[PDB]
This record gives sequence, structure tokens and C-alpha cells, in this order.
Amino acid sequence: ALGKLQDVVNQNAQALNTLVKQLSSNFGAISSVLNDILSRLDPPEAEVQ
Amino acid sequence: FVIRGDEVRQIAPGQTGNIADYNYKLPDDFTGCVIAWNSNNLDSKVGGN
Repeated sequence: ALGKLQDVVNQNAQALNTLVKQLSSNFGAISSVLNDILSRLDPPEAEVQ
Repeated sequence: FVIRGDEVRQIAPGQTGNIADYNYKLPDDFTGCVIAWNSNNLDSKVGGN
């Protein structure tokens, strides 16, 4: 019965979880870790990744 | 200044090496030209300059 208010909660939680899990994507970069990008690369190429 | 040929490539933004780190560092936001010509008839001597 409470599906209307629970689906709201589920949609919000999925939205937040997807937002946070987007922090593990390369998006075409060498890594999703800024520290790794800034330690394994020079400043110029780091400014591209 | 005067630099050996192999280090001329180090006179550019985002370069690394002995020259670009200890002698002459160009900023990452460099706006200007870099001109270099092989002056082997003025800065090279038989006994060693």
C-alpha cells in the first residue's frame, strides 16, 4: 500500500547512490583518483586528465 | 641564455628536467614565444668553452 511514499524514498536513495558511484568513473581519464592522476603524471598532462 | 641542443625542448611550459627545474622555469600559463637557433660558430671553442 505504501508503495507511493516508498518509491519516492527509493528513487531519492538511488539518485544519491548513482551520484556517489559516478565518482569511480574515468570519463576517459587514466583513473578516477585525483591523487593518482597528480602523482603518476606531470602537471601538464594532469591538467588534461 | 644558452642551452645545449638536447635541452632546448625543456624550454616550454610543463617540461621537466635539470634545466626546467633548476635553471629556467616557464609558467604553465606562459604567453609568448621561444626562439632558439644553433649558434655553433659563436659559443663553441676547440679547447672547450
